[PDB]
Amino acid sequence: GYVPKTSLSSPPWPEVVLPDPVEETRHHAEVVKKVNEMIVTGQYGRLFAVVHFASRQWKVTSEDLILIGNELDLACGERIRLEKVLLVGADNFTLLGKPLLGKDLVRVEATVIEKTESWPRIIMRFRKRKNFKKKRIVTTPQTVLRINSIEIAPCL
Amino acid sequence: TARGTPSRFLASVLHNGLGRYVQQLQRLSFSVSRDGASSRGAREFVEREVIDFARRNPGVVIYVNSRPCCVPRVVAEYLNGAVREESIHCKSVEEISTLVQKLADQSGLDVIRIRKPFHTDNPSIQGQWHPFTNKPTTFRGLRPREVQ
Amino acid sequence: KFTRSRIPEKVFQASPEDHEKYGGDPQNPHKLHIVTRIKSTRRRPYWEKDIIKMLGLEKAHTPQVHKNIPSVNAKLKVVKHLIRIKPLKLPQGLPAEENMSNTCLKSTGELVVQWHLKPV
Amino acid sequence: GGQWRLQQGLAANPSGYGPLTELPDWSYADGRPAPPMKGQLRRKAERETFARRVVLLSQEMDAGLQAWQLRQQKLQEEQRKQENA
Amino acid sequence: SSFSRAPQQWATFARIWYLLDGKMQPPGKLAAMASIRLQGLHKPVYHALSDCGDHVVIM
Amino acid sequence: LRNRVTDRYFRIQEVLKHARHFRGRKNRCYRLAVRTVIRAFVKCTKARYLKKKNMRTLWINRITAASQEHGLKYPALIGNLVKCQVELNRKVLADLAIYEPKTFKSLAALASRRRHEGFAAALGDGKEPEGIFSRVVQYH
Amino acid sequence: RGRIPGRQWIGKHRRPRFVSLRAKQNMIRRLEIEAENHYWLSMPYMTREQERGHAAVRRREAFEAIKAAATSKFPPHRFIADQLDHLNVTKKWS
Repeated sequence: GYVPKTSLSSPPWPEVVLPDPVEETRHHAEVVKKVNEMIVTGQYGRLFAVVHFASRQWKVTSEDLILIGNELDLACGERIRLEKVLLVGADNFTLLGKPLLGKDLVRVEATVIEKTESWPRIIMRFRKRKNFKKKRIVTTPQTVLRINSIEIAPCL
Repeated sequence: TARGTPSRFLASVLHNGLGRYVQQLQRLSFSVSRDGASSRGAREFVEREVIDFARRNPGVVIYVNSRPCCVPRVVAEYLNGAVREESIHCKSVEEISTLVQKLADQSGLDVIRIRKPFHTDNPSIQGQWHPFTNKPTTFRGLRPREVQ
Repeated sequence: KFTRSRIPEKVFQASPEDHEKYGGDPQNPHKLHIVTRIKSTRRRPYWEKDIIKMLGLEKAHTPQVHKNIPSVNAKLKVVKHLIRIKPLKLPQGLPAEENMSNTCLKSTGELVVQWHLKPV
Repeated sequence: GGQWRLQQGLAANPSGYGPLTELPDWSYADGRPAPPMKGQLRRKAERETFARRVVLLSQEMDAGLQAWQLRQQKLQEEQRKQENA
Repeated sequence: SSFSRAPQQWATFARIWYLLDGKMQPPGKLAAMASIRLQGLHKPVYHALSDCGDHVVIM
Repeated sequence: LRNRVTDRYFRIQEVLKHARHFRGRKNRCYRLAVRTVIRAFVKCTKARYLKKKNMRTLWINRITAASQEHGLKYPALIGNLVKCQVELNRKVLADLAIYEPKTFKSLAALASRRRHEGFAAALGDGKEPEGIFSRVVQYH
Repeated sequence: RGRIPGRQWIGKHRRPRFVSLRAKQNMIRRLEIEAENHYWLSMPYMTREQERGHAAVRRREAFEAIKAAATSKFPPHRFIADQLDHLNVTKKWS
């Protein structure tokens, strides 16, 4: 089952040889340990998180504002722990869940600043030659969250 | 529409969420009529649900004028300087209360289009993309078709 | 003239090969069907439109549970080209009064009762 | 997207069922749980209804079968007894 | 990143010059790449309104 | 005349307010304005659907661009991420590509690894370890 | 030059459409699905004489509810209180 060197004997692509799983595992463990150490030391500087709120995914940091188009039914100034941090990253290392990270690992805090209505949004139907002409004005309710803090723990 | 309406960006006056959530509402000014169906709901509110509201939020300082007004208004003055002035004309008590609550909750800024539902002071933590990220350095800083 | 098509009964008979290919057994046949509307009624004959509505298959990709019986199967045969059918197979026991709340159809048609969102 | 995601039993689309959506999105900073999400409740209700329907289907068929069996038994009884005397 | 704002912005944008040698190549197989470069579709910053296109030298 | 309209100006103004910034008589003459304004409104309603599509296309373009800088194609990347159970949406991925490039690079690498694993699996029809970055977290 | 008769797609002469790979694939998947469906249909539970009456009480009940609904349907209750309240349009304080 041999073929001499031609354009279609071997693949166009290069052959990758993936490493031994035991060694690989060890390497992974080592990497994890390093990360843990870093976390312990406070060697990081500012984190970010891709959090899941209201079916949307948001890359978020301490001090930023996020506008969610609906009522949360919270008084303003109340503090919230956002679950579903499916990415948490920084300079020098990042952590992604499968898909969500655990609650022990990370937590994101958010203060509700304001609850509002959107500017009036105009719905309006029309059809040619057929006396069909509708017009509905709407104001979708909104909330403004200020993400205060991303705490990250040495659980790894 | 968005082309007609003046636009805006998302912000929060004086960084409310960072330190302390500050009630942006300063004053509610209630123009009411003693006589007139225009302001029955308003009257009711004044009687029963206004005091409670006041108690709930002491940063707000309510005024009630009773000024033979043909159409009652509630003037909401905010911390930035903006004045949201809205009518109370022939509204039910509950509705009025809701309106008041809404006024209390919201910030001083204009109710216009917002452009992005987010706003970071410091977006990049690793580094913003220049074209020379994900580009390898060559020896002696050389470039295509050079001498030495 | 386009007409309401009647299918020969040899079409609906599973061979050993067929059995091998799919999961089902000829003895102990599954009790219930998960019937899902995968194709629009629009552009099909009105009787087919009727049939779908009778089965309650109004929202596409939203599934219904029908008895597997000759009566129900005759309707299903009429709109077989509009629907995807799979056996409701319950790995755990079928929902008792304590476990009425926690369930989950999933893919692979299995009902479940022990539904905790935490991993193994 | 993911048709791979049907091979593992995780829905076609990840928004429908699983821990990315059925899990609660937020909680209080004090460590108290949020009230039930509005859509989630609806979903739960739907699920319950489905379950009930399934149960009904399971029972009724069984009952019918039992009835049939009983009828058969009765018929059998009628036979042999009739034949005697 | 560090950086002051304007300089950072400049860095992010700025038209780079690229080179292509022909010689035995098909035109249009060159042009696909070249066109892309011209448009600025090779940048994750791309928009039709931003004007992020780069320079393409072909020899 | 018993009752004729006193308030008609205001109705006229309502439409002309929305027509102020149009070119030519469309902004002055009520008849012409009305047709234009209605058309604009219609466009606005339609445009909501268009906007969403456009944004997603833009994000895909950006991600493609980013992926090519690491020697990967968009579809490969997305598929591998899906396989991994990393379910970052395309807005977010585009953001990552722009603002957090090392993370993007890492993601790309992961995707590549996944692809490689898949390829490996394809050779030997069945068994043994399935590979390290493959496998799936089972929820019950 | 490259022109066809009136309305591309109908009549005697029309623009030739050709079958793509994608289309074929789509067709094939559908066919596969249908095969599976057919197979599923193939194995009934009861065989008909064992589902003669299982429905009937439930069905009757269902019918009956509907009937009741149809029947229990005439003018609503009118009361004094609402009328009295209508006088509150002149509640004038002191």
